[PDB]
Amino acid sequence: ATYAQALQSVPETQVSQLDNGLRVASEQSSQPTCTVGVWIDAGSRYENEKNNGAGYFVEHLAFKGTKNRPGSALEKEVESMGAHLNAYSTREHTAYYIKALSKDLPKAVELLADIVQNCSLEDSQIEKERDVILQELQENDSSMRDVVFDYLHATAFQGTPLAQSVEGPSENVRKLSRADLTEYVSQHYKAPRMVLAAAGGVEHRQLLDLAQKHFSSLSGTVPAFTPCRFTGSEIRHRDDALPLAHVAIAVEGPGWANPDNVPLQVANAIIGHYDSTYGGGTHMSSTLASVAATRKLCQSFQTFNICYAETGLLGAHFVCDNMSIDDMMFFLQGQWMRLCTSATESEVVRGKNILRNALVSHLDGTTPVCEDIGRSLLTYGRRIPLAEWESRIAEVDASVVREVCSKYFYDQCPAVAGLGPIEQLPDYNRIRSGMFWLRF
Amino acid sequence: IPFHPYYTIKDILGALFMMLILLILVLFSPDLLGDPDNYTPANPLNTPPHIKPE
Repeated sequence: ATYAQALQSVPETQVSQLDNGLRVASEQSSQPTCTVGVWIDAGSRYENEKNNGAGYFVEHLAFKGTKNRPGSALEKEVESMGAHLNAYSTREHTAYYIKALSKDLPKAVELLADIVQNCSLEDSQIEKERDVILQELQENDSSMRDVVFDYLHATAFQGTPLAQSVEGPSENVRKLSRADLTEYVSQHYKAPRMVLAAAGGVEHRQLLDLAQKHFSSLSGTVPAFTPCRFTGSEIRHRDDALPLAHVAIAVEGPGWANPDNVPLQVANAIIGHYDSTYGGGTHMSSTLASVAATRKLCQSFQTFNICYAETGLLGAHFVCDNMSIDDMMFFLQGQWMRLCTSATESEVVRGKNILRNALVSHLDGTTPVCEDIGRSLLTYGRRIPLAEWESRIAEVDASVVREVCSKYFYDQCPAVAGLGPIEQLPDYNRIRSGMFWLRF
Repeated sequence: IPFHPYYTIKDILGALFMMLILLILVLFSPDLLGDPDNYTPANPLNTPPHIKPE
């Protein structure tokens, strides 16, 4: 095996389609366990101002009870056979996946139908979950990372559904009724926008039979979203009582398909990530990370590439003390402009290797593989095989990075969200002026 | 607010306005704020009709 035969030997994910539009997809393997899940194309991006937060509410109510399985009965099946049921709802996706033994695949799929098709949405359950969601919102206020990322989305996609948080405003939480949830599950859990994805030791024929036997009686065969408008701005939630100051600066990134995703990730891999409790520190080849470790500017930073269907945020988020925001912002902008102006071959090779490690290591275990299947089928319309990813990364070079970063970073108005003791944070004019070089 | 991105350009505008006034003065009416008797060689034996300072 020379890593080429290795990639070629990865089992192929068969994809089918029911009459309802259910894209049944599976990736057989040898493990005795499996992860079977349903990926919905619902999320806050598809929610108006009044309906905002209904997706999170429905996700919460999903596992409580079903019409066929009243209340804890649904729970009882999950634990009694050792399965781990879980759900996650981001801004443009929802998913319910049940990790279970390959033997129990016939049962799990049935449950996966019951959770998605025949929910309960009981009124007393709605009241209890309303209280729980309120306390969970007060929890989410605690950590600065999620708060800062929601601020970034609000100030970058202001005036668009993308600005809406996943959980929604607390006002909507109290004022969401059972009718709204029923309408949401009726008009957003439709059959065409569904991916039943399974990994592990499941054969595609059995998955197709189970889907055709349990998911057949679903929707037949509309809120198809609108292109959101990036609006470079800044939000400063100056709160000096917080210990550290979380900043996130992002530019309008690429879409989901948008082949420029492959170079940009490589470019981001050049900047990398770092925090206090790392290893080499002052020797890590990422110049920004080496500077941070040498001068102890920050307790953390990372480069994110949040990309949605038609747009996306590409940038960096760092956590540092109250009197190092300016220096680290300068060094971050310097790394960005260096990549746009002069990328150099060696850094590009390091980025290519790092991205190869990302894609390969991320796709291990049944849960990440099934998640990749669902997300790829929903976004790319296919499952990009690892060989295709390898070829696309191989095509990347110094010139490609220098051009792609230039198209997205150089002289672009960024969106900034800072929270905490952010007095040091440079004024938006200084940040914007950092995007361009008078030497270049 | 930081001085450079804002007050440098504000001061540039102020300097432009002051240059406008000064250049108007010099180019169009130079001997407006002066006194014509200053264009006479100093003669200690005779004084001008009025002795006013600037």
